[PDB]
Amino acid sequence: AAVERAKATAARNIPAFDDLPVPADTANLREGADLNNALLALLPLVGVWRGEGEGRGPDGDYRFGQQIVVSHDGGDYLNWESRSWRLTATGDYQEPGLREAGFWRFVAIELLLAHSAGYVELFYGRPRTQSSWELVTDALARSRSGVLVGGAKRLYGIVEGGDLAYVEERVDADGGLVPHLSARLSRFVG
Amino acid sequence: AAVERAKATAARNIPAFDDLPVPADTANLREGADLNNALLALLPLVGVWRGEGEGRGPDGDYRFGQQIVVSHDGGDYLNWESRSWRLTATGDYQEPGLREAGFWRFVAIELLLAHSAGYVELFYGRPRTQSSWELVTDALARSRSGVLVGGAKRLYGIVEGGDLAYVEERVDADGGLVPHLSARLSRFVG
Repeated sequence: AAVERAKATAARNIPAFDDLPVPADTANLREGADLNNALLALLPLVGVWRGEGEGRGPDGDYRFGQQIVVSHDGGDYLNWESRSWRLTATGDYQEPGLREAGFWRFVAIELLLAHSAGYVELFYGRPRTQSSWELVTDALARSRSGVLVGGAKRLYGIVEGGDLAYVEERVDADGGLVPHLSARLSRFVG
Repeated sequence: AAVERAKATAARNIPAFDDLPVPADTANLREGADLNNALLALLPLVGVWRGEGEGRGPDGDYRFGQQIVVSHDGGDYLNWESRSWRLTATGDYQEPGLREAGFWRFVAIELLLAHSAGYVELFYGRPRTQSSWELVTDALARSRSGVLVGGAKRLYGIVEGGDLAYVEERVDADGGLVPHLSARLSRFVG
């Protein structure tokens, strides 16, 4: 079953224009531009990931679904996009959730993000193993209508079976990092 | 000829996954989720734009090609991606150029960006007409390996024939805004 799943995802790639003079974005390291040497520590992230997660809100815990797309065009960065959506307690689609887009660079890890909710964020961090990474917020800036937020720590890692798991903690008013989000996503592409 | 071009681009949309519970990203206001009412001032931007531009560098002026993708998923923001590439003086593909990704919001205009070169940027501004917009940098933050840059002013507008044109100025050391980039892009989608 595990060998077949890998075969299925290895045959896929993201939808992309094939008609530009620059390389098409690829989320499958079997296709497209060579991965830049700077990025080898991040190699397991490349792909499309889909699954569900759990968050801690004002009204208790809640469920969400999510897709993360991690691609590259042969440059010294990874393209990153995450889209989430709220699920009811019973697992039904409720409404759209948060979206973010940006880039990973490795040169120490940097994650540069814009958020649809109306702020930008810079994360800095380090690999913990060949397939796990830790990042912490170093800068935040919002637009006038943007949400008010605090710094975070994100821990990402490939877990047994190949899924991408993560935990995001946020700083509380009292300065302590507390649980905020967690998710485990199955590979869909790559 | 102009009616036929509009017909050609109106029949197209961006490559996108069609299998998620959230709406597929659309760069064609004839297809997909309703455009959020907050975004009507920005409506002419939605689409895929392709063309060439000119920049001012250390060694004189240079040419580049560019694609900008402006889409939405029914939320109160536009998705934005720009990819550029250097051209030789004679118009030949030279090497990849800069990439940025983020979101426009309208609620005053906000443009929130991550840049592949290693920084995040917040722009704030205002519509000048139904089809032109002005934005100025309010925040910049870089990663350790990121490029050193200064604030900019961007002016975007739809010009006669329907092309998207823009000018980007940067602040010089002496505090003056000077020409930096300009481009005129034809609609490819929408």
